[PDB]
Amino acid sequence: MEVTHKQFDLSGFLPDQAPDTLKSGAISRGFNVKPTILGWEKSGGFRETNTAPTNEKDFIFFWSPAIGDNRWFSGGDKTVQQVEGNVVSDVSRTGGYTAGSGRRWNAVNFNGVLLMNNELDSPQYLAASGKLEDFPNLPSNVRFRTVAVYKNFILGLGVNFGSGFLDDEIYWSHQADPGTMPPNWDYANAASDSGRTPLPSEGYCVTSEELGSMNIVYKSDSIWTMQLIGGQWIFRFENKFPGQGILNKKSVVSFEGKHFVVTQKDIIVHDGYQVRSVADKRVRNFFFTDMNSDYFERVFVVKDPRVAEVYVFYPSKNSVDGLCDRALVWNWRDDVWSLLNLRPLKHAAYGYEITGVSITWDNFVGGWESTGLWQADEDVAKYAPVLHYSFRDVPKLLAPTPQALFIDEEIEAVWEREDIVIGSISRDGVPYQDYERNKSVSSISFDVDTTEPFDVYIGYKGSLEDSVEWEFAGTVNPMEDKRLFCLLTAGLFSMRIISKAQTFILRSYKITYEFAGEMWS
Amino acid sequence: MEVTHKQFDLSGFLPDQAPDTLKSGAISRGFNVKPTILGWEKSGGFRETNTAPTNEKDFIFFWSPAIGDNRWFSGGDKTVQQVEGNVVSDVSRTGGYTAGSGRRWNAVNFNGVLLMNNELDSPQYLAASGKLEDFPNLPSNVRFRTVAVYKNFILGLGVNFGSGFLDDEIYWSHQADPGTMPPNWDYANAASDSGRTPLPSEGYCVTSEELGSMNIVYKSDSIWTMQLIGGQWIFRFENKFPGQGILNKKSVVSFEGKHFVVTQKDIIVHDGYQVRSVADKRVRNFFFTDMNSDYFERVFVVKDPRVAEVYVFYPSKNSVDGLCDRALVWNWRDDVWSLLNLRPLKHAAYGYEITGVSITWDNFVGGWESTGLWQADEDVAKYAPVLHYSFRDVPKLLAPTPQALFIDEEIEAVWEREDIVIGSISRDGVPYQDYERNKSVSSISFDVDTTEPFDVYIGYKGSLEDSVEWEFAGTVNPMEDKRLFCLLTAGLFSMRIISKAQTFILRSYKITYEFAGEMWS
Amino acid sequence: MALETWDANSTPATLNTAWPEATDPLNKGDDHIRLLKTVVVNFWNKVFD
Amino acid sequence: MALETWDANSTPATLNTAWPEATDPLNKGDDHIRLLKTVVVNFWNKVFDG
Amino acid sequence: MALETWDANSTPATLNTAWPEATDPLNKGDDHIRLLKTVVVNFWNKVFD
Amino acid sequence: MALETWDANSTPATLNTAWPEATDPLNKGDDHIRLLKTVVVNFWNKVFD
Amino acid sequence: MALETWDANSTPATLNTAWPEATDPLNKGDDHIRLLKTVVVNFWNKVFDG
Repeated sequence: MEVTHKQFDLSGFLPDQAPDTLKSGAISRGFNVKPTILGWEKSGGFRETNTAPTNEKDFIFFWSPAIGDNRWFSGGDKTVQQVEGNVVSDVSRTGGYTAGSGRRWNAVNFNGVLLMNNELDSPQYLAASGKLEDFPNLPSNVRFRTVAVYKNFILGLGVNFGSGFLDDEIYWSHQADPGTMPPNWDYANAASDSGRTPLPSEGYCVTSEELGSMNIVYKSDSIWTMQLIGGQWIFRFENKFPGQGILNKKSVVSFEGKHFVVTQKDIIVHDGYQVRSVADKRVRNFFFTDMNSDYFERVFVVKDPRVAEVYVFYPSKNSVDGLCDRALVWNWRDDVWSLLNLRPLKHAAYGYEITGVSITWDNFVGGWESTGLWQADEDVAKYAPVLHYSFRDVPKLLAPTPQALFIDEEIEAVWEREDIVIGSISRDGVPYQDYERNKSVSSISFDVDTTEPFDVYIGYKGSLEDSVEWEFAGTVNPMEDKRLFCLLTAGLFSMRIISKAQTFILRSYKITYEFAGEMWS
Repeated sequence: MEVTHKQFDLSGFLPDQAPDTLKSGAISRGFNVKPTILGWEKSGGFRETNTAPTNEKDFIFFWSPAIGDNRWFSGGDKTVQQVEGNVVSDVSRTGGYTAGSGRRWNAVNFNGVLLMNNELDSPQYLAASGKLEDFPNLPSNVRFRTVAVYKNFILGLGVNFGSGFLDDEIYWSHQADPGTMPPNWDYANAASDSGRTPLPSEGYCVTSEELGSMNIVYKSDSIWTMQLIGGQWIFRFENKFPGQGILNKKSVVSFEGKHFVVTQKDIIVHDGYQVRSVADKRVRNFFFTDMNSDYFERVFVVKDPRVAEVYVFYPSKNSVDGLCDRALVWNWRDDVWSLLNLRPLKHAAYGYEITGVSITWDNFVGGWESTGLWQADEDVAKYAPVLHYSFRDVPKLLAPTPQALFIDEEIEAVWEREDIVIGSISRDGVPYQDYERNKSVSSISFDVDTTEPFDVYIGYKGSLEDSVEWEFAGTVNPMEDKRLFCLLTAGLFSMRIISKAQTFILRSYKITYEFAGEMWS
Repeated sequence: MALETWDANSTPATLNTAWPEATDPLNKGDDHIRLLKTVVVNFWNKVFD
Repeated sequence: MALETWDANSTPATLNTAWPEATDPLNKGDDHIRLLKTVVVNFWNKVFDG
Repeated sequence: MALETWDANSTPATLNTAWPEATDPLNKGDDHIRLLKTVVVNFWNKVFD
Repeated sequence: MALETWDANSTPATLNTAWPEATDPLNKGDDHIRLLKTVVVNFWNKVFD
Repeated sequence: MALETWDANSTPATLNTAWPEATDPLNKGDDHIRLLKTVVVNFWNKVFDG
């Protein structure tokens, strides 16, 4: 008899459930593939942009007061540079920042001004002059672990007063007027309490950066809200959702009036009204079992502007330099999870890209074998930004491309499912697993859309307690044929597909099998 | 014919329903196993930490003003000590507290200050000096059974005025400024009524400690709310949910904007809007039938930070010293109940753990047979805290570990189901129990993920009125074989599995049987 | 995670790259080395003979 | 990451003989064992039956 | 000892399976790992370019 | 809870450890002792004969 | 808990002869009967058919 498992049911990467029972359209391992309504297709590659800071990088921010004013900031270690057009210029303080910065650079736009805090030196602002200068009317010693803004007040978290660090926050400023830095810090006179507040909890007040309209403050171990009420007490405080913290200062983002947060114990989306634990039976265990944790500060969260996706970059155990080698991609239009296995990466951000000189039949320098797309890339989507990636061993910043060639080199994809459902079929037409008889497999038939060839591996295990053992089934070239023949008997079966090609879309597949007795061990 | 009962349906420990009818994936007895989406797996063991107070313990609290300031408090009898790093220092009042304390120590953070009440001596606060000192501006004789905080007012419950105890509460304080102890108790002048309030009910106002935003006050036999309205009358009072009390001063905790409370008659979760009786047809009867009750004050409730669970430690009938020998674990991500059978325990709390010296190939002192995990434990989850447990006969505090070896010694697990469903099968494919015919059992086949061996016991009873009688079926080693053969005829059957191994995951099992006449007695 | 089920003639087929997991026990360390040794010897015997 | 820089598709050529030195931390030992597994499998599939 | 005598020119022939042993000291774990690395490299070199 | 169904040849198999429950009646006390006596005698007769 | 300290897996070695004294409270008698049951079963399974 035959069993037909069809993809495009939008189940996706489910590494937390038992492989034996995950539904067709679900896989247990693999990378560089993402689930769509078409099947299990392959993700694109990377091109290069003109931006190049030639410093240590480690952090990139975008500044653009108006259209065409494409200014790129690259905050490295001990040096902060500005990249505009084809020139790179220094914008750092006269006293270069202390060593170790670049692991801790944060930036924010305060009604048109840019502020950067390294936590290892005094907070800075970019002055009209064009050089980052230290803070205007605040005493020098005080330090904030992070710098945020709520309307007209610039907030600071984890404050050191010259005596030590208290893990509490200051409502710094006295209502700076738009376009101007704040008047003064004086928690005693004009703004009355312009700070000094406990926010008691077991945690340390990591990032209070995001605002839903009312700033939400995230402490490790708890969530709190903030509202502007004015008077003797400027702000109000409540404890909302105790027990849900935040992992890192870079693990928060907003979309469609909601927030995606990577808590130390979970990944959740919330709107102040309530919470929802996304990732609970899919990916929760895997993320915390494959993260190193020596580095937990190296994770960050980015939002793709062109397509609805959330990227969670994180280090793996296999990482030796502590950078980031993998990513968990979440699609919020339709809840699916993906995994990407990519080269070591420092940081990523999105911003507008300048155009390029028109390519003409006369000026092109390559044979038909050279890379490119008919549209010069900048022209594509001149309406929206494009992610830029700093890659450590690459001289220039990169951007995604539909073409899958990386710079020129090839990207491999792996598609693996463990313990496929082979057994009887319900009267409703759905198959279910049979754990009590051995099975014998004759052929595997593929329904794909790609034309280029791929490899197929077949795994077999005697029973649940055993481990999988792999056999090389062969190579499948869809245009010539779409079937593969192998004779095996075992308790359970698993299949792995490895491809290095520009296009690979998988729609479905079926297996022909027979029952072969009973299972013993 | 064959009947296949599959686990991982998330039913869990259901000791209140009739065993004959509880569904597959449900058990009636057993301990040290918890239900997951993978099956019925085995819980881990305990390691040791560096913290050791060497006093009577009986109470542990965590204090940490900033990151790295890991301060552990151990409030024993007649002596209160502070454990920091590798040193233990005394912080007690000049007059050591009276005997019997340690059964009644409560602590709370009031905008950055720590307050402890033993009820047997005057309330204390930890002074700037570093010694717990008695209360600052309150008359000496007055005593509160418990000490709580609501914003800027420190509340007291069950107040004695020098004449006797009234079981009523005082809005002590006159709005202490953050970081400062309260100005004065004067229910007559500046704060007007700074207390003296009846809260009439049949009960005694146990703990009003928790706040949902508006403090909730729990009296035995009733629930009441509190709100700050100001003016001549500082606070407002309403009776919400009469008839639902609280068992103990240590039986409340908050999570995700809700409260888990162990009432004297039920276990419930509430949000002020309404109530929900969790535990009603599962575990309600068992908890109150297996608690001793001579000791009802010895129970407490703890929340696990790493994973979503609520622990309800309580004494059993078999306890001879009155300590706590068992626990009811509740998972709120997916409603299941578990039971843990563990050594006598005094108290438990969670807090950050300091690091340790790096282990190197040169410095390690043991053979491959020694205990440990590849990651030194502190490094694991440096992002979150870890439960610490005081165990009475153990010199040092302990922490959970994935490894299952306790200190070195082994932990046993028992998996028991009574009156398995053996009978006809519905056209929908679900089995149902048959109470009118005898049955004959031939074999039992297991689907497990563990590789180590286990014991299996088979029980048989003639009919419902009889008791179970146990037979030793044999030992099952999954790698060699997964089947077991025994020939028995009886009215009803039950099975028990006992394992002492690091890993044990049970996915499903099936039974082969035949009908053997009719049931008589 | 603990170990690939294995015997004297296991070969490179029975190797799970991800198996020596981060939180996995030290006591299983000896076994992992030995699985690797057996695998290498058999592969050499197969293709150099 | 004081080990041979390694990646998912690396050949045994990448492996270095002396890097797991004695003073090295035990924690990165798993990284060395798994590095060894990945390389052996890759070499095998490429030449033996590939 | 339970550590094979080895030199930088060791072939896959040198290893004896069963050598990392349950009783063996952990201090020799790195050495055993390093032997495996020398053995593997030489064959990829002898048989492949 | 009251008592394991029992007779002269019950043996240690018919013992429910949890059966003498806390709120259970005193009048059932005599029976529980006797179940234990019968069980011990039969076990001794079985294994010392 | 003025009885032999006992636990779920204890052998009969643990039991003490004189502890249930006359002055002792009737309430802890159940604890003594159940202690006796647990021990007998354990000894039996360990040696008789174990």
